Amino acid sequence: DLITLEMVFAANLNQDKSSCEAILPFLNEYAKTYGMKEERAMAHFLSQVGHESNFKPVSENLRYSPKGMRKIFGCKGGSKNYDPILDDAKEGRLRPKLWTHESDYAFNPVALGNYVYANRPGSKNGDESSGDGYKYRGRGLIQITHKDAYIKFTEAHNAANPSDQKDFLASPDDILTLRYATSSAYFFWFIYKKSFNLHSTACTGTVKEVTKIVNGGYAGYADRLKRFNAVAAVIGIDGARE
Repeated sequence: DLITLEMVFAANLNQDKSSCEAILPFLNEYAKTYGMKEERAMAHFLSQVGHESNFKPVSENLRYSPKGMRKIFGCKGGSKNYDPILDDAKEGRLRPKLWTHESDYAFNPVALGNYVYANRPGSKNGDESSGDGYKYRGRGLIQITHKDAYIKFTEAHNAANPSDQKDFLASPDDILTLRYATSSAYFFWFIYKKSFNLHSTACTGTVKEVTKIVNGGYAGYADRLKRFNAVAAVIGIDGARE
């Protein structure tokens, strides 16, 4: 194989061996069909996937308390503008129904997701009554979210795996299976972020630079680097100081 159990276990910080064993065949199947051949890129991929997911598929949790949903989804400019003391937005309520229609959205993942992800720019989600917001919530290993990602994953997975045609608009929960969570990770890597040259950057770049593309930021940077070096060691590749 291109990916051994020891690489996956190392990317998983030597935890949950059986989760690593369960996902190993899909990891190898889709590295072949999507074209993961380069070893330094693979070490970045395993370390980024391991940090995001620990190789277990995850679905976004949209069950929030009243204050919790206001903090994360209610304020213009995001949570940085939540005033905990006032339970209010510092620079304007972006989603005012989280205040006036509190009981409709708190602890109601379907209603909340349909409201807070409605009409998101670039996302192809329709309005609150379309059901797009909850339906295309985050799923996978590196989570993909919103209608646009599920369109693009459908086309990308079918292009790379023509003998296993799927429709993740019709069946979005399949991304919670190990098989299509793994396919979606490779789609993220090679297709979804192609315009940022994620794969190229992993080939000759830095953990920090890979992290910037994957995360849109530097969240969990130190842990992603720790995982990469552990993978580099098992492979025989130079580690990374950055």
